[PDB]
Amino acid sequence: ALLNQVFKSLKRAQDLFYHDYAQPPPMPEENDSLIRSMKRKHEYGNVIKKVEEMKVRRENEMLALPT
Amino acid sequence: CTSEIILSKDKFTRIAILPREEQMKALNDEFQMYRGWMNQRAKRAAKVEKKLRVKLGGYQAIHDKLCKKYQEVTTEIEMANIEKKTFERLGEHELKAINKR
Amino acid sequence: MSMKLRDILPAPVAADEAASQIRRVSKEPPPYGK
Amino acid sequence: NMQSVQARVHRSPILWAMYADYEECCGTVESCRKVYDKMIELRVASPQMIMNYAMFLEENEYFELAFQAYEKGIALFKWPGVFDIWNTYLVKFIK
Amino acid sequence: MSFVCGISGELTEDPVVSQVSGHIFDRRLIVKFIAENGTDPISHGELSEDQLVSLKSGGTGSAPRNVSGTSIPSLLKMLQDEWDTVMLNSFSLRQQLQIARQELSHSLYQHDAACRVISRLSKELTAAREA
Amino acid sequence: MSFVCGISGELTEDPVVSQVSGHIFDRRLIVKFIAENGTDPISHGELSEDQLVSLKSGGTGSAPRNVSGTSIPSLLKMLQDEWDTVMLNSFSLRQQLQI
Amino acid sequence: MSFVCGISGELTEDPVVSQVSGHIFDRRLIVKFIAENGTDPISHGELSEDQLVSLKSSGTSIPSLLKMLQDEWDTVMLNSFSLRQQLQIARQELSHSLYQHDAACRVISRLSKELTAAREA
Amino acid sequence: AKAQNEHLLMRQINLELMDEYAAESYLQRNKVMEDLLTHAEKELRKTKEAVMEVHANRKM
Amino acid sequence: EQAWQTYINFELRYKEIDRARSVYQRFLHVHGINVQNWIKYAKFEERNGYIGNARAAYEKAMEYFGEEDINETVLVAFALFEERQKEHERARGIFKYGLDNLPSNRTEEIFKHYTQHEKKFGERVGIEDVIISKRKTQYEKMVEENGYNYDAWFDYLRLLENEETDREEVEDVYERAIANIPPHSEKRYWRRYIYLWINYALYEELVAKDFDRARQVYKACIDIIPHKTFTFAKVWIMFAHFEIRQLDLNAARKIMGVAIGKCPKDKLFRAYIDLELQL
Ligand SMILES: O=P(O)(O)O[C@H]1[C@H](OP(=O)(O)O)[C@@H](OP(=O)(O)O)[C@H](OP(=O)(O)O)[C@@H](OP(=O)(O)O)[C@H]1OP(=O)(O)O
Repeated sequence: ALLNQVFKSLKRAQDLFYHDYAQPPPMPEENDSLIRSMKRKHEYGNVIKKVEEMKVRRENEMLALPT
Repeated sequence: CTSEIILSKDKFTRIAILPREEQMKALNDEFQMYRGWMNQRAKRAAKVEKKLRVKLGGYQAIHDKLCKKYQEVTTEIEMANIEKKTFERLGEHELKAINKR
Repeated sequence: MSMKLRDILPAPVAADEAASQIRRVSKEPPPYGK
Repeated sequence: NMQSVQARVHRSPILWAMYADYEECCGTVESCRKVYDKMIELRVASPQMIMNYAMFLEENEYFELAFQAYEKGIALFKWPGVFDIWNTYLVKFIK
Repeated sequence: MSFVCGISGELTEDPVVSQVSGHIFDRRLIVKFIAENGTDPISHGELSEDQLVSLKSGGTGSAPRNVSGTSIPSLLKMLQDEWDTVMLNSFSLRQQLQIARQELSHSLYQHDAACRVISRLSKELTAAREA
Repeated sequence: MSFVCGISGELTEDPVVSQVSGHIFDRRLIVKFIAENGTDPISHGELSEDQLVSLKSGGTGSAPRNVSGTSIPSLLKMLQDEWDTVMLNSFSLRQQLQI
Repeated sequence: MSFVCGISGELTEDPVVSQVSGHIFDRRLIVKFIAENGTDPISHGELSEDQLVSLKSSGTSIPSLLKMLQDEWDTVMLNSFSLRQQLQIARQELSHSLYQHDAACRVISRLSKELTAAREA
Repeated sequence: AKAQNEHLLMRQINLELMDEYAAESYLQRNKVMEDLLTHAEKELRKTKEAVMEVHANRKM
Repeated sequence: EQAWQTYINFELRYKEIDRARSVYQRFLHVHGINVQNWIKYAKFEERNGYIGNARAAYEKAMEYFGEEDINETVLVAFALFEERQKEHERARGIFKYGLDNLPSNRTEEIFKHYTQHEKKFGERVGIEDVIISKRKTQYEKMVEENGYNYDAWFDYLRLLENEETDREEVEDVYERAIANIPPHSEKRYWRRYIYLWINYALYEELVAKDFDRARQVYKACIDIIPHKTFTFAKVWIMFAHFEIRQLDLNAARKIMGVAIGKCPKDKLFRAYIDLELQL
């Protein structure tokens, strides 16, 4: 059965990384960023109005609009 | 294997072969490890929360004040719109009373 | 009309103060009664 | 306040020429280029200084940089003054 | 009135909807737009005077607007947005685990590499002595 | 374009308007009202599910989180406390109608 | 009928199929997947929101439903954590395996060079 | 203990995003709330005048 | 125009410069259809040192004129301003962006500034790219003016061969060049045009190494020469020797045989005899 080879391979890998066992499992940067990107799209989508407020500071006190 | 392998006696071990009291020690320390990671996160989360509470509290206190004002105003509008409709209907009845008197 | 030159090219060097640029007595009577 | 004596002082063609000569003596190439390139930016360089600059890069054998040193000189001046830069630029390229 | 016209960008006092529209129009805007254009400002459907209906507020029974920010719909909404994020995160984690687990299963040469070393060293131990 | 439902008083992502009133509704709520009563909820005119015009402009975006709402269990706590107020408000209305 | 989403592995109220793979998804997840990744989640081909084809289609107590949400949310997060834990274990096993491979290449290189000495003794 | 570690992890991501955008969106919320209140006060003033007109019409 | 410029200049004599800026912004609202008012405004911001305003002024000018009717004199002015700043990455970007939407007509201005720009900073890869691509469009202008300009085609084909341009593009350029058959049908005019075919056969034989396609170049060549009025013995000779390099004497003899049969000419006899002597 595969279990024996799996056990011996896992045990050696764990033993080689023994000093890291106390560290929590990481979150990959790809996974962390894709959570944040979805949150910025679906929850904080009101940032469209932030750049409109920035736009208003450009439209007031500055140059001509298109013609 | 991920259920079966837990450290004991400063080595990785099969959980099922250990003495019962050694299983208690192993599982206790495994529990305390995860609770340590929680505590490390919770203290950081509380730290950022405490900053947000004082950073945002002024905006929230403004919104809380506006809610109290808005509830007062809309209940006044409600009663005023009631009063308009009764006095209008009463004004019709008084007009008939003029003709009768 | 939205992006092209403003968003494509890269950024210049600074967010400083020229890059910030954004368009950069009498007497009074004493009071009533008193 | 921008007192005129120090405020003018960096327009120093005698002194920029003396500074450039010391960088040829002691600077090594990459610092010497920065000094001449700044002298162009200031518009302090004479056409003789553009040709001196190119001859420095040519004597180092940064020949391609010499051609742009002429080119940048040609952007700096206008006729008649460019004429000696064009003469040297076009013959040096041609060889 | 709190509705802002989608064309003029200013607040209405005469809001109008039509069946081919979707953005709000003013009555005093759309009737001249029908006269010059005859055409829907946004969808370019054909406009006619029977399509327009005008909005009203403050009728009997109309619920008071909840201003407190929290609500059951918005909490269920954001809990749903949490769940969508966590499943798409878990999917990309599960995908990466499958890829890593797959190639390490294929890379299990350790027992067969060892036999080749044994075969090599036992050759060496004879080659070291036939000289 | 920010809109709110005349039935619930909450924001709506899908505003709709009856042909027989000027009032605006959240689609799933008014359809359930029509499904029971067949009538406009405010003008009491006869109303059918095809007499609706869709205010298909961009709906109201999400409210910001409260600082306590940044965690899933505290959202569940917040959802429970919200629900108790909604239930007791509904109970207060039927008391007030009797009074 | 019960339909299972290929992304979540759970029942869906709004089953959708993608023509680029023939796998069944929840409309809301796949649109969010397209809106982030632009690809089919299973076949990795280009996919877009117009390509989805729609498939055809009581309560208990509010504290009870809220307690189901609590217990269910802890299950979903337990899954998310154990994936991260198993992923790092997979990466640790993999790096060990590559280390065994590279060390074996050093041995096989070393021994194969030493085996040349017997031809020049 | 495994489940709580993720709730805290998602809390951290939410708080860090909240620290970027809450200060604006709360200001955006308050601006809309001020618009509602001034519109409501406009309605209050309008109806109070209408109520007083009915008294005047009756008195007249 | 002159009224606004005099009001601006008035405020500049006081050194009011932010009030002078207000006049420009109103001036651009009424007049801003004219590009020069935007460029003069941006130059006013640049020279005072407001340079964030100057970037904004050009970028808003481009947004004002639009995406399609690109006012590229703005775009060059914008590019050269950024070149003056030493933003040079931006300056390439503006020039390079312009080249795409502008490509035929207006690029003639872009390329002269863009090539000066690269003449410093381009030096290995950027200079040779812009000059060759400038030259390429410059020869295409000559071909649009007169496809009968054989010297422009020869100089064009020289550029593309030294480029080591992709084969299918060089074939399209040779076949465009070749279609310009002289209108006079007298040999004095064909003497330059005939090497426009020979160069094509040399390219197909030596560079493309597609010998079965060099047959077709010669057959197409000989099917175009007005043989009953005159011949190029060079063509018949080169076509004959080509088949000898294919070891096909039977084809080579047929070529020289129909050469003498259509137009018995001394240069043909000498070449055919010298061939049979070598054989
Ligand atoms: O007709 P021929 O007496 O045999 O003269 C030929 C012939 O000259 P024609 O123009 O009179 O025909 C060749 O001219 P083409 O037919 O090839 O145009 C010419 O070739 P060039 O035009 O390339 O000079 C060649 O001269 P050469 O062998 O030096 O190329 C020359 O031969 P002769 O030297 O025997 O006069």
